[PDB]
Amino acid sequence: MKISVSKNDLENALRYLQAFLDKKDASSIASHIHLEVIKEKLFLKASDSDIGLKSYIFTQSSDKEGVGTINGKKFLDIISCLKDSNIILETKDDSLAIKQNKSSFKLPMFDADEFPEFPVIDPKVSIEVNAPFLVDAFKKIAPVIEQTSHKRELAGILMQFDQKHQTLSVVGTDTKRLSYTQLEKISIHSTEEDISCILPKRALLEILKLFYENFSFKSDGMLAVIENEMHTFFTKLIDGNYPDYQKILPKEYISSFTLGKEEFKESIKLCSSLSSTIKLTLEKNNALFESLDSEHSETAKTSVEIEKGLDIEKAFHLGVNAKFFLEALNALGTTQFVLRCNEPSSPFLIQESLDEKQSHLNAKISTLMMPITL
Amino acid sequence: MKISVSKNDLENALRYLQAFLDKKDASSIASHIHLEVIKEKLFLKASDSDIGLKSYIFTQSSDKEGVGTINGKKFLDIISCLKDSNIILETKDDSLAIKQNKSSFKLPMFDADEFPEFPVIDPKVSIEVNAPFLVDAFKKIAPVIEQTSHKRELAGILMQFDQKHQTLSVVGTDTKRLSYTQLEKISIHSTEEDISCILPKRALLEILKLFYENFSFKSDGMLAVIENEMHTFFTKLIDGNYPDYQKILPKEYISSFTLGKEEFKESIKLCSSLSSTIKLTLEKNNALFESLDSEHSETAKTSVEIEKGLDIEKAFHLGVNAKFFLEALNALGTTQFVLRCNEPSSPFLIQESLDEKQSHLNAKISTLMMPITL
Repeated sequence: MKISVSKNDLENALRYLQAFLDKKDASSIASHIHLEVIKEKLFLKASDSDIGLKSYIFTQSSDKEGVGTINGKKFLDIISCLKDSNIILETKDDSLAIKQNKSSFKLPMFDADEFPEFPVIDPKVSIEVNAPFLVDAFKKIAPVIEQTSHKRELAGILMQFDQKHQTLSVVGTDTKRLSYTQLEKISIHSTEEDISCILPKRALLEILKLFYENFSFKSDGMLAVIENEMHTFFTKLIDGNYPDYQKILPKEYISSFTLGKEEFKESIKLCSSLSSTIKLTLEKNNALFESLDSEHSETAKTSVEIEKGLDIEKAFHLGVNAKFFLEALNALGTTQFVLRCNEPSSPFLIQESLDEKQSHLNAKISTLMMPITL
Repeated sequence: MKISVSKNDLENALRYLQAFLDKKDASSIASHIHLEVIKEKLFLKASDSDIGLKSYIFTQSSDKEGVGTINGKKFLDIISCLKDSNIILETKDDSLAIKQNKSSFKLPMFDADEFPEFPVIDPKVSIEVNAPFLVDAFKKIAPVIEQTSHKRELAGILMQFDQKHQTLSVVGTDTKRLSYTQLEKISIHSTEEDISCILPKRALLEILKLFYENFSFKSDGMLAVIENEMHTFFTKLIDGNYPDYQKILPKEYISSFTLGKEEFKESIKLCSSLSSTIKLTLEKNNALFESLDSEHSETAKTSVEIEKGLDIEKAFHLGVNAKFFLEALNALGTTQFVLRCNEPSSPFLIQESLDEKQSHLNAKISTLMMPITL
């Protein structure tokens, strides 16, 4: 091959690709990016059986078309050390030459025939995402999912597509808490009325780096493929049978309290200076927070006034996990939140104020958590 | 005790003290700060046989004088979670109560009688530092000193005081490189005409966090004590007999080249994308840099034009350690540097352009390095 490219364009493409390389063993083609010049475009890809990214940039000049490979980490280290002028890339034999003015480099290429084939699917379901609601949901739900979850299907996020009712439900859970959202009025094309894709957490995190809005999401039940103008990303899906969250959501809630989000964040952070768990006491015009989990003779307490009185006769006590409660509040875009409760020994809900109100750009995440006893 | 203090004042004092606590075992008094209220001042200290800091802040109100202790990490975690209003601190029995409005905390105190005594010295040497030259020297020399240097006295920085000639020499070395500076016109008070203090690296690093200028430095040959208005710091010294750097500095240099600092930094960083060592070739109007240490079939090269010709007939080749060379340049405040050379197999010097010129505020650091062969 022989081309010249913009330094910035190349650098940016290389940064995105770093996360799809096994960088530790440079002698393996898994540490390499595959390169292919084609009619005024350079395509860069890094792939394996589980995950991959294909990107392109435009060439500033193109002289000779072809394919090749190069160590992705070294390539990026080199480029990030160069000036902002254009970079000439040119193969020699099984070596890639890189030149910019007085600076020149060589790196070994591998046999491109060993490079994994970049899959293509024939999609069973597909959507066009024209707003940030989906990545908004991914971002807000991701904290509840542990990547090394020793149970296979909880290690990922669930995308449940309802062709019939044009809804996409997004769910994450570890076993102590569960966060979900139901996205309405989503134009779903699908061969079946119901289908569920489980994205590995690792894939979820890469998706957040690559995509925001104006992308397509397609899947054949085995791989999910996401594309916009510059990128094609894919991931293997996790086998199947995500627990149905709908069955373990409580039917009713005796108590629903509208409370101050930032005051609760501040008060919970404060008590977690000495504990992981907190005792919350709600009264008509007052919220009290006490460290619960703290070591002997270490105590942390605070309270906040509640101006618009709660519908409480005397006092409601609820033991909570401080981090989970904070992360539940972190996931909300409202200044106030609703806490829904029943018995203090039973799971409780945290959601946005006016969660029922419909929006378009953003997702509204609800979180169900198990309480701590006493 | 019973006092109130400014939240910011307290927080800042606590941050400085964190580094003088063994934080991992909270059950040990080594994790605690000692507190003592005295006539409108609160003193906070953390100390051991080797190192310590004593600080104070003014009290906003004082009601009851006394002493006590508290876990430094927990104390800071609590305070950093509070609002900016004043904080009431008040003992109860062997517990410290902390209150700010609706927020209140308790932490256990230990028997203050176990707390290490904060040393005082009768100083054999003393200086007043009214400019940043000393910490400037510390900062520039610190990178060449390895803290876990398995040789005892190279693990610290040397302060050599010449009462006679009113000079303080500061030196650091690992065995491959040595950096030094001679500070002139320093008002030294001392019982002897010559004395040397070796500061442990750990102490050096804390000093950089605490002090800049307008402080005193005193020592009794065993401890060094540094004080300004707010702080008294001390460290144990390292036993003695720092190798005399003066004997291994070359007498003369055949070649002295004035070169571009930033161009050399850029060119060296560039080649170190693929190597730790670089082959430098100086010609009359050109500097060439080639990766030396790089793996087979990985090459990095660049050059820069030298407008004001060097006094070279054909070409001078010098193998260098890239990091050491960069750190040598990092230590210089000039846009140009001088490289002094002799034989390519013999140690060479890097110093500021016009190193001989005298300054007041800043230190001028020179670095002697051993070359790499071929």
